[PDB]
Parts: sequence; C-alpha cells; structure tokens
Amino acid sequence: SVYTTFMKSHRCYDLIPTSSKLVVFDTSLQVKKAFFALVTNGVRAAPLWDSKKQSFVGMLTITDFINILHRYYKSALVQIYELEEHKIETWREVYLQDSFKPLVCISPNASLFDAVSSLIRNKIHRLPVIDPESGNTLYILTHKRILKFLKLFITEFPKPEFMSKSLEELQIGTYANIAMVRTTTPVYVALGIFVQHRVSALPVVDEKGRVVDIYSKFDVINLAANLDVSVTKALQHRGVLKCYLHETLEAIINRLVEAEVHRLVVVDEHDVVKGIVSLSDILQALVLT
Amino acid sequence: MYHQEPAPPILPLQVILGISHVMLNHLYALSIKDGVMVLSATHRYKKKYVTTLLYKPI
Amino acid sequence: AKWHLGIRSQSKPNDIMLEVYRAMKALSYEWKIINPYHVRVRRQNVKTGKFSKMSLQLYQVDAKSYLLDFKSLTLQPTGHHTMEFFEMCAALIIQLAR
Ligand SMILES: Nc1ncnc2c1ncn2[C@@H]1O[C@H](COP(=O)(O)OP(=O)(O)OP(=O)(O)O)[C@@H](O)[C@H]1O
Ligand SMILES: Nc1ncnc2c1ncn2[C@@H]1O[C@H](COP(=O)(O)OP(=O)(O)OP(=O)(O)O)[C@@H](O)[C@H]1O
Repeated sequence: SVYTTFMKSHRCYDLIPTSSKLVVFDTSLQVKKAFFALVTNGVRAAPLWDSKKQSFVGMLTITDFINILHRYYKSALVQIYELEEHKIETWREVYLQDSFKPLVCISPNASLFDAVSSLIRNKIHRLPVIDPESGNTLYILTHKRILKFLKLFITEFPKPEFMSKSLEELQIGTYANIAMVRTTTPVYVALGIFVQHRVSALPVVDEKGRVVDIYSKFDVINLAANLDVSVTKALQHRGVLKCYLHETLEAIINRLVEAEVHRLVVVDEHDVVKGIVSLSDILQALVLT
Repeated sequence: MYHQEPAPPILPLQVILGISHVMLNHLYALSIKDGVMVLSATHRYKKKYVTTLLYKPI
Repeated sequence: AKWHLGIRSQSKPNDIMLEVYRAMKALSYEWKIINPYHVRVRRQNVKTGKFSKMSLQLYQVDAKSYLLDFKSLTLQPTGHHTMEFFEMCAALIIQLAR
C-alpha cells in the first residue's frame, strides 16, 4: 500500500528530533540506584554501556526489574528486594542475558519499515538508533514514536479505503485469551502472569467482567518500595482507555496518538472487555501488511 | 598526540540547569554523590543534537 | 540541575599541568603539548586498536580558582566515540581526584 511504501522510504534519522536527551547507564551500576535514575530523569528505560565488553549490551527496562523481583519472590526473599545492591551487570549475567538476548539496534539510515519489523520480530518495545560510523546511540525508537510520526503524514494526505472500515471489519487487535485480573486479585498474582505471559498491562475487571481499571508492570515494581495484597488496594499508590469494534481504524489511531496511551481496551456495549488494541497492532497492520 | 613528556586563558557557561548555553562537545558533570559519577555532553549527528548522560560508579 | 563544566582545582597551573601529565602517563596516554594551557591527548584502545582523542584546556575562573576543560575530537560498531570520551575523561578525573 501507501503507508508501507512511506515507511520503506524514510530513514530512522527522520524522526529523531533536533534536540534530544539520552541517558545511559554503565552496567556496573546498582540496579537499585539505576531505578532512581530512571525516575529522577523521568524515563522508563535506559541503554546499557558495558565498559569491559566495550559496548552497548542492551536495555534496562521495567521487565528486567520484574524478572528480578520475581526471583526474590520465588525465594521467599521478597522482603529483601527493596534493600539489595547487586549490580545490573550481575543480574543480567545471572540470566546470561547478553549472550541469550543480545542487543537489537538499528542504523540512522535504515527504513522506518525496517524498524517496525525489527521491534515486532524481536518482540521488544525499545530500539536504539546507533550511528555505525561513530558507534553512538543517537536515539531510541518506540512504536509510539514511530506511529506518531506516521500519523502526521496520515492526516496531511488522502486516506485509503480501509482507513474507514472498523476494528471489527479489519480484525485488528487481540481478542482471544485476554490476560486480566480481578478487583480482588493479589498483586503477587499479577506478577506471576506478567512474568509468564509477556504482556505489558492487565485490565482490572469486576464480577460481570466490565473493565474498571488496568494494572501495569510498573505498578508492581512501584509498590515494592508485602505482595499478598488486593490489586485494588495497591492502586492506591498512584490511564484506562476504551474503544468499540464499531469504531473506524482512523478514529482509533487518532485517539491512541492524541491520547498518549499505549493501547485501547476494546469493550462491548456494557463495558465487558472483548479485547485489546495496541500500538504494535496498529503499526503491524498499517505497515507490515 | 605522539609524545609522553611534560596566564591561563580566562573563562567567561560554567554551570547549567540553547546550544552554542551549552558548548557543543564539552564535558559537563554533576557533583559526585553516593559513589556515582554523572557525565554529560552534547554532540551533533548531521542536523541533530543529542545530549548524552552516562551514569557511572566509582 | 547543578551541572558543572569540566573540573575545578585551586592548585597552581604549572602544578596542575604536571599533575595531568603524570595522570596521563599513569593512565598511559600520550599527548602533544600545544602550549602550557592546552594539550591534545590520545589513548590507544586495546580491544579495538583505534585511538580516542581529546583536548585539555586550562582556564582561570577567578584569581585563586581554576577550571580544567575537556573537549571531544575525531550490527553494532566496535568503537563508541561518545562513550570512549566519557571513559577517558572519567579515568583522568579519578586519577587526579586521588
Ligand atoms: N533493543 C533491545 N535489545 C535487546 N533487548 C532488549 C531491547 N529492548 C528491550 N530489550 C529487553 O526486552 C525485555 C522486554 O523489554 P521491553 O522494552 O520489550 O518491554 P518492557 O519491559 O515493557 O519495557 P518498555 O517500558 O520499554 O515496554 C527486557 O528484558 C529488555 O531488557
Ligand atoms: N492483557 C493482555 N492480554 C492479552 N493480550 C494482550 C494484552 N495486552 C496486550 N496484548 C496483545 O499483546 C501484544 C503486545 O501488546 P503490548 O501492549 O505489550 O505491546 P505493544 O502494544 O506492541 O507495545 P506498546 O505497549 O509499547 O505499544 C499486542 O498484540 C496486544 O494486542
């Protein structure tokens, strides 16, 4: 199509802004200390510089803190998670992370298309743009960044036919086996499922099955600073956005982009969740298709 | 730099909170607190400017 | 918020200078003096082979206070200029620090 062709014809360079900040951690940093630096700097992840390997080895993301919190839990040492001071290096090594899931990165010169496949194929959410000449991570590419850029084009240019069809027509998003919790569900349970399923967020639903909120991986680690608690109880320590299958692709995209969220919970007439539409979903359908 | 053998110009930039104000390519840093050093520095790739921070331990 | 440029020493410039030449020789850098308030310093990179380079410029900020300044020069790449910079500056400062 047209969107696919756009993406095969634009360089990642193109959506790097004119000014940009990039926070990097040396993997010899203390996980704990890093966590604060993420927070103080108001970022959700960071590139990892490994001084000994002389290289960028990967990302420090919220899942990694989750994987570690879990280990403590599996060990009945959850009480300690808050207090520990092992290095990022150490824990990544525990998991043989550098050897097993090595850094995925891209050139400023690669296509935006390429970056979209990249993130999806490798099932990752962050993608370092690294200048092959200098070896410098220029900037990190997210689905939201990629989509937002594409949306500018979308609006300043005639839409295709299908941009008017509906989620239901299009069959875009996830509608089978939605991982959700219940108002009552024990935070520790969410942990379990976050680790096991590799989804980012969980819809919190009532008995009837209507979405009342959403629990994220962040929420979990944020807390750990008891775990048998009610998901609902935990939430008192702090966005849910809905959409329907009757709604047009175009209408969805606008909301996802304008709204700033990372996905929509699809919902029938009585708010009974029916599925989820995410950024990968959108960006896979426009672009990889 | 090839050898290993041995009125300081006045300085007007000194501490910060636009780019020339920061001086492109010059090392900046924070008060080293709690055994961790933070370096910063802004560089150009073609038309773009990335200001990189490195969080490093001692 | 409190971002300081370079590093601030109060020792005497010639002294300062020597301290750096000493550090560098310890850190095993080679330099080219451009003058008693500027040196071009370089560091071989053993894993890589390639070199990293940077500029030292001494300033006066007060009358009893000085300022030493660091400036950079020129499938993952082996070689990461910005990181190798930071590392070169760090090693020195640490060496100097004590
Ligand atoms: N470019 C990359 N190369 C290699 N591994 C990566 C990369 N980006 C993320 N990871 C790893 O993938 C796992 C999932 O992180 P990812 O960013 O995909 O989801 P997340 O934990 O929800 O983070 P985010 O807030 O970015 O979504 C983590 O273990 C992370 O370290
Ligand atoms: N709670 C959930 N249960 C089941 N599937 C989900 C859930 N949340 C998302 N998904 C589906 O899993 C895939 C990954 O969704 P997720 O939101 O983690 O990734 P993404 O949207 O591509 O990343 P980002 O959130 O950064 O856009 C998507 O195809 C989505 O439809």
